[PDB]
Amino acid sequence: DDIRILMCPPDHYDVDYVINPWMEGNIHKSSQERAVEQWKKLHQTIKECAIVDLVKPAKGWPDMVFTANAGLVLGENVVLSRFYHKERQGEEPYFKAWFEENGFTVYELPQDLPFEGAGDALFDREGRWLWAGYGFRSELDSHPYIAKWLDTEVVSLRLIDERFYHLDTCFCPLSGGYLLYYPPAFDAYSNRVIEMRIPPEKRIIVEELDAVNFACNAVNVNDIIIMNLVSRTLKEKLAEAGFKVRETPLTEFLKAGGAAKCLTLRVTEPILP
Ligand SMILES: NCCC[C@H](N)C(=O)O
Repeated sequence: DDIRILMCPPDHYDVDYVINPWMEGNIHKSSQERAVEQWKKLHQTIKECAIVDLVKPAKGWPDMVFTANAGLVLGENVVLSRFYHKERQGEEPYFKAWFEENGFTVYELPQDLPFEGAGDALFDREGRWLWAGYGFRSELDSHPYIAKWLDTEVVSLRLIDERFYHLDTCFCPLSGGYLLYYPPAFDAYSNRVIEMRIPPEKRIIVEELDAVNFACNAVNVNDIIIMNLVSRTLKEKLAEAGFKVRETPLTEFLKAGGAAKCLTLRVTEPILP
């Protein structure tokens, strides 16, 4: 029914540490005023397509803007993220409070078992299974917990490129059976697993030039796809598949290694038969 997306404004946003390669050399290189403008434009674009809910940002946790990593939602349930890095672990109580205040039933992993939420685990849009990344942030051993808690098949995919350290930076299930992804971010076995399930006519394969601009980090609502700047080649492939592309600049967030999809969490994920 209704589609609702959770975002968190950049009131306290900065690059203060280095926990992925995009952040290297970028400490205090973000413009907070430009980040506000970019986030506001993204917020407006998303709000034209879905309801947007907000969680108040916490000072001292600049990556809280990246709500995709708050947890993994299905129905009335959420698996709360347990961050790999101490630099984001302080976001956990704030996200937990939002989920509890908004009526979700929260599952929590053991403190020593990292898992970084929808940013690292994305449902097939027909609900057939959950694609779950591992290799840099989420632990493979977390996947059976998610499978049981959410009663879903989990298809584990191994990330091999430190630039593409969250599943959502290189992999984006879309409506209509389509999958937008960057194959070199995955090992050979994981590519074979993807290929077994998604036939060639449903694959929208990005090249490295688009991948490094976070083309796969896209927000898809129905036939609309929202992302950072991408090539005309990719835009034409998406248009041929039936999608309406909306671009909005996110350079200040790429300095932290995230883009449009990372700045969002779809909190209405229906359970489908
Ligand atoms: N999904 C984007 C998260 C970006 C953040 N700086 C991190 O390294 O977790």
